[PDB]
Amino acid sequence: RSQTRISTGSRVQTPAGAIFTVLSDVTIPAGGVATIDIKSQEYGNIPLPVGN
Amino acid sequence: QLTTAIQDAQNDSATKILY
Amino acid sequence: QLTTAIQDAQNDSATKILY
Amino acid sequence: QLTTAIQDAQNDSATKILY
Amino acid sequence: ARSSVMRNEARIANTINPNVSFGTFLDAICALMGIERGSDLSTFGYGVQVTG
Amino acid sequence: MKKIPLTAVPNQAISFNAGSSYWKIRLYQNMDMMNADISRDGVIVCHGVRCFGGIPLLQYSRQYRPDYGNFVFDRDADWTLFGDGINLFYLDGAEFAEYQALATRK
Amino acid sequence: MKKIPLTAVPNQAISFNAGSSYWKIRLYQNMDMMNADISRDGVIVCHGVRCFGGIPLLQYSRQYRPDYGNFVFDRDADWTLFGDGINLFYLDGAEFAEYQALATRK
Amino acid sequence: MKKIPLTAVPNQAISFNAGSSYWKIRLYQNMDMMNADISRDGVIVCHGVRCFGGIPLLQYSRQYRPDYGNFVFDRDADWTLFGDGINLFYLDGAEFAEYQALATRK
Amino acid sequence: TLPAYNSDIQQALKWLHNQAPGITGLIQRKAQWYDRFSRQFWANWERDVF
Amino acid sequence: KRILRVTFNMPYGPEVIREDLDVRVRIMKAALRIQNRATMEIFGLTTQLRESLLSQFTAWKHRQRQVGREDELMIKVSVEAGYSDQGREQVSRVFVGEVAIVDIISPPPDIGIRIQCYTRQIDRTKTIRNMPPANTTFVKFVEWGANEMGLNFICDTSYNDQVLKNPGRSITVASAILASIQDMYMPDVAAFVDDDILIVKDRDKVIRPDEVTNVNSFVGIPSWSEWGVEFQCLFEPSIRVAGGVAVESLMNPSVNGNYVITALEYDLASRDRPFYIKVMGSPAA
Amino acid sequence: KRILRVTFNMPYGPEVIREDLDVRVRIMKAALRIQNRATMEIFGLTTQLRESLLSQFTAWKHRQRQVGREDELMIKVSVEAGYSDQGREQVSRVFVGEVAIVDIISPPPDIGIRIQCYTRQIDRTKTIRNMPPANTTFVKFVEWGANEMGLNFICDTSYNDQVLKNPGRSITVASAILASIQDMYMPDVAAFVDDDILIVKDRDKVIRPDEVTNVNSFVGIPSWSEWGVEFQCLFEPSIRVAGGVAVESLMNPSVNGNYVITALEYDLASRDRPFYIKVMGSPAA
Amino acid sequence: KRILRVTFNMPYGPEVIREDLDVRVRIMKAALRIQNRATMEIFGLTTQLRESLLSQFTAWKHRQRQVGREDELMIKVSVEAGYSDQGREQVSRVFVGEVAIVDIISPPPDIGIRIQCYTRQIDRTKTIRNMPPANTTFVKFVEWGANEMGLNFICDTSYNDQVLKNPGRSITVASAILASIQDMYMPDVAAFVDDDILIVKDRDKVIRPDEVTNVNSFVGIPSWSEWGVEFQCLFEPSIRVAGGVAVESLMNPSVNGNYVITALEYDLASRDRPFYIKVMGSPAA
Amino acid sequence: SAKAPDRTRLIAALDARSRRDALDFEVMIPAQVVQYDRAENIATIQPLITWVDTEHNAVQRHQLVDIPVISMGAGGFHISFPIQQGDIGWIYAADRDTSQFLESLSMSKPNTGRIHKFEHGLFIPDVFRRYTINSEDSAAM
Amino acid sequence: ANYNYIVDTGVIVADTADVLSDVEAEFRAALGANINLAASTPQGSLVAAEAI
Repeated sequence: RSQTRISTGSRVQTPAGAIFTVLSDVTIPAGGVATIDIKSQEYGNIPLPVGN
Repeated sequence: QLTTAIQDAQNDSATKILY
Repeated sequence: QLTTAIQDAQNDSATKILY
Repeated sequence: QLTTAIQDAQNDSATKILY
Repeated sequence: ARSSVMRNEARIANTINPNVSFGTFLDAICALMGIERGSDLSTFGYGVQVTG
Repeated sequence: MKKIPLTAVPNQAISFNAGSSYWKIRLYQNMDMMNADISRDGVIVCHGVRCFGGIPLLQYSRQYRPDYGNFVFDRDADWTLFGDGINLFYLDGAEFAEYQALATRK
Repeated sequence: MKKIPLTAVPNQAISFNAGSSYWKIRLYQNMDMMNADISRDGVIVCHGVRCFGGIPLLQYSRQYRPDYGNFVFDRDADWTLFGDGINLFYLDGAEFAEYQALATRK
Repeated sequence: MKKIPLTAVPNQAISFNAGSSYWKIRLYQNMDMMNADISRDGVIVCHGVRCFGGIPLLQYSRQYRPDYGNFVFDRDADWTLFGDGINLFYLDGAEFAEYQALATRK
Repeated sequence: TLPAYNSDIQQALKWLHNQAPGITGLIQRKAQWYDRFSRQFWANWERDVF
Repeated sequence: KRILRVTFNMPYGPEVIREDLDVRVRIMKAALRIQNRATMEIFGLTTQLRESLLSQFTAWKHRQRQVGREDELMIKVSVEAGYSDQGREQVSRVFVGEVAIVDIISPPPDIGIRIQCYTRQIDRTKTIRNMPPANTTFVKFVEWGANEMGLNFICDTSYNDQVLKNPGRSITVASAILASIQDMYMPDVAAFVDDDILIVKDRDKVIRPDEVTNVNSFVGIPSWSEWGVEFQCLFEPSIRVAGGVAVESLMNPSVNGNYVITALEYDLASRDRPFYIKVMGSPAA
Repeated sequence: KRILRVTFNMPYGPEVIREDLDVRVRIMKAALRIQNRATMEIFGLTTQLRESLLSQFTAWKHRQRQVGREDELMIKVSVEAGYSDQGREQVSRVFVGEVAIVDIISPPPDIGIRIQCYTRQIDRTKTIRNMPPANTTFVKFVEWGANEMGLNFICDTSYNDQVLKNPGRSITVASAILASIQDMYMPDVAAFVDDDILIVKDRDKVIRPDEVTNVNSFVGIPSWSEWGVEFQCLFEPSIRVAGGVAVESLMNPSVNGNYVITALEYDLASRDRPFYIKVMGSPAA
Repeated sequence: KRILRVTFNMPYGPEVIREDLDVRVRIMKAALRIQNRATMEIFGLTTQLRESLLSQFTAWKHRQRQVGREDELMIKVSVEAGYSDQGREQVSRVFVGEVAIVDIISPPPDIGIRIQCYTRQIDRTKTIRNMPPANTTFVKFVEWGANEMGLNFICDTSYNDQVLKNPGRSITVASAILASIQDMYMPDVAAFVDDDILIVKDRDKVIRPDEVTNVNSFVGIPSWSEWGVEFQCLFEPSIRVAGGVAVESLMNPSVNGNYVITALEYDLASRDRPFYIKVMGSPAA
Repeated sequence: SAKAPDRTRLIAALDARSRRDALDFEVMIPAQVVQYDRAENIATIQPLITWVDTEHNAVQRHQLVDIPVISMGAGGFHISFPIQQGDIGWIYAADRDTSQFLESLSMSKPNTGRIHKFEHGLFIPDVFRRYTINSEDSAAM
Repeated sequence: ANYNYIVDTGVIVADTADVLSDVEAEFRAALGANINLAASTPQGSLVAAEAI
């Protein structure tokens, strides 16, 4: 509830993702929001379709 | 100089928030 | 004279040592 | 002078533990 | 300037009689007959307090 | 009973803390007499008070209770003899009441 | 009702804190009249306002509204007589409203 | 468009913070042309870039990618006319993309 | 108190205006009016107070 | 003819040191919690005068002994300065305080002492005799502090009718009372002690509006500052701390206006050039 | 032919004070939290220029009034010094900051002002608009601080990938951000603000390794210090703070080596002898 | 014929700097927790001597490296001053301590160094090897502190038989031991370190009743102070800190008596006039 | 926030320095809970004492996350209460960073150099006057 | 110009420096902004007369 997700929040996919959250995101009491993401490296990537 | 050092000492103790 | 200012930064000592 | 006293004040605040 | 002089003199000459006088001027008329100006004080006492 | 220092000049203004109050008297030579402007604690009390010997300055009761005091000239005011010969004295409430009692039976 | 301090120079700019606002008036001789550029709180309110005696500077409502005040010249503006003879006065909201009420039946 | 100022010297090295990057361009007279060594954020990007008018210094994609910008000479580079007559301009990402789109259909 | 008070209105008449009509005339008439409307007024008003 | 006197108070009486002796008094006063300072260098002391003064000035008899219940613990000294010509005097008072430090700066043949006094150096007072209020208003806490210190008070502020829960029961000695009154409400309203009068007021207000001092002659030029106008002047026995000033300058026409005083720097030398007072002033509201 | 300019930023515009007027700028910068200082003694001011500058420099309108939401609250002034010969110029930038103190040092007949400017005196900011990160890495907290202060950042350290819990939720203003970044991890990695760039780096590393400055001419002698090598030099418009230096001395042959810069003492006087810069340097890794 | 030696301790050995070189040592010792300090201005250094000394004096190898387990981390230097005539010497010891800071004061043609030595600058100790007593008396805590610091102790006080609970379990380093022994019981009994001897005694007692120093010749005048007698003297190699003095003056007849020493102001210049020591003394009981 | 006669005497700047050094010395203030979970005993906390600027405006403090909540337990015999959002209490400050100690519950170094800050500390719940006690339970736990 | 020297707390009389300055300024505003009010001139004589 009532949480402000953090700029460049780090998340890892199972193939060693290391993805930062782009937008300064604040969640909603409902329990779901959307974040933009950027890969730590400039390399070509393909993330898995499921949350990891 | 004494006066310049005193003024520098006074500077870093002035932010908006009184307390 | 910084000596007078040194002598002034000593007056803050009341009878309370509190200790 | 006063730079000597400044150097003294700095040396007071050096100890062997960072925190 | 002359109109002002006449006006001020008229005021001072009129102050000798009451009903056209004011402070520190009607004061004089009262003090002629000893009507005392009637000083400034205030005082209470002998109260009681119920407490813990 | 406190003696107020004076200076032998025609026009002057003296401000002092007497009797738990901040008095200021401006004494000036007006024609052949002397007048005084009295202000207590900034607020002006009276203007153009003609000055005489023994005769109270603040002449009206509203100007001197509760025990505010009063100012008295020993002789008729004369700035030529100020300091040496003519003194102005300040009386607190009790002393001025006693002075009133003495002077009202003469 | 506050006169603004002026200098007898042809083209100048004076900025001041009046009426809970940061005004700045630049007065310059344009051809054979005086023009004024007025800027309040940084933003520029108007450019090239002709200066006339009695006529308010901030003419349109969108500027002197609300209770911001206005500026009035006693006579037709002339930098040669600035400081001695011709003055610019600042009016707050109430004073300028009373000036408008008087000036609309003239 | 940010005009990088130049000095009428054969060899020079200019370091500046432009477009959220720490650029350093060393321009030197080589034979009958000008060459430039460009480094971004410390690491060297290219050496001996032959400088020509209108034609971007960083020529291939990975150096001006992403939105890093590019440097353009308005005329053929010549240190004798540096500062007065010939200037070097820096374009950020969107502006360099627009310039490239303009220059690829000429 | 003691050392005189002059206050003669005509004190403002220098040696220059020794044979002048104007300045002397104006000051004399002004002095006459201030006399009639201050000194005479207060004299007859004190006679009233009596 | 400058006339400067340093008047001590000792059991024998007052021993006035006149201006014939070489005296140099540097007084620095301000509208703060800090005690205003006076450094006075007096040369030409005889052996007898030295033994009569320096022996009495001491920091003992209250640390390794008792000899103390009231005043006479430390010598209280006042400074009376001014001008005198044609027989008339202008000796006003510029400092009242107790000595704290004694030294000699100049060795023989001119044995000249240098002594350091602070206003209200009786901080080793009776450890707060009367308890501070439990719940009260600011004005009444100020009145209690003034009564405890024994000084008459001038309280003129807009924060007087503000209740404080629990105003200052951590105070240990009488001096800390001023520090506490300064600590609460300290953007503007700073309390201080000038001579024997405790003044608590807003910083943009004057103690006595009717007592503005019109200033027209300065030494140097009245210049701008961060807050108001700063200027030096020859000694005028009518300028106090926190008083009203009506600067009317010539070199600088923009500094004209009415100012209140925040800091004062007296430098009075009977047998030397410096006889000036420096005034820090801020706009008066 | 030294060329020194003090460029203010005022509502009318920039009024550049050139080197023809007697100017004296003492800048002292360091790789610390503390704001780098610049004392400016400027003489030969006209009445109009004094009115246009000193009246704008004030500490009011944010204390007893409101008049503040962004910059223009206090005037920002930059310093551009260098050399000029044969028509070419060398005017670099040596200081950017807002004035804080203003006094007068020299009275008539030379009315000379002395101002005191400090870098990032806009602690009169918006009390932290964007909340600091809850749990984040050091480089990320540095990025947030730089974005809050509005400055571009250079963060080069080995401590970037270290997480912190509540990294600066007690911060009260923007200036305190640098204090917090300096407070955490302070044996080596000290962060500071050099002009418009916020630098967070280890103390033994150079910000721009390709920008080493070979130094061969010194004033005096490059001497040792308890940290590194210390030396004075004539003004070279290529020496910043935290930069790399390649001292090659003659008088002292043991001080040769590569050093990083920790402190800087600019002393620039157009109409006086001192035109030096003093460098404190430590061994560079 | 003044004879002043600065004796360092380096791996090569002791390299004594004699009085032939321009040396100037300003020492200030006192009965406090603070380390007594000595500033040293030494001119006429050759290139080889500078390389031998300044390169050894450093603040590295304990922050960015390890190179430390015991002494030799920083160079320890002693001072031996006195007089010499007819062939007999009077070289006492006036200071023992380790350097902390080195700078250069005089540029060419006279490269003059200025080092700053502090007593007991080996606070980079084994972070308290031995745990302090859990419950113990003051004398035994003092003995533990002296043993931890490695110095012999002189504990002569009336507070020795007073127990303490947790006497210094927050102590981090060896230097903080002295600060703690000073912290407890600080009306009179202030402990200090004079050279290599840790003295814990009451302020009104002489460490040595049999080592009173009869003084009859003074430079200037033996004067009063807010505590005791203050006087300067020519260098006598028999006046220590906390020692007893038996002042017998001529100019001031009432300052005669027995005093203990609280402070000391050595100023020794082989090639300059100042060769005096200034003594602060308080009445002895 | 400053006074004019500062920057004139050294002790003026010195006591201003003391005031500013003691103003940042966070020790303890009342606080409120915005988040809490009973599984991990860490609560997101909003302090209840405003900062006030020069213009006399209250700028609300920042929310503090992952603050351990006391439980008053020894030998495993702890005491718990239904800590829900909206209750009030007192938040304390640690002498050093205890973030590294929190996840380990053992002897650990301070992670950073932040000393005496409300970023790391405890939250003791306290109901103050928000309760009603029956007359029968006058002298009774 | 003349203020109100009557007021209510008795007559408030100002010094002749003040009244002379007031009459001087009034003459200056009436006759001319830069007229010489020297005591030897006719205008200065009029000013002195209106000051007595």
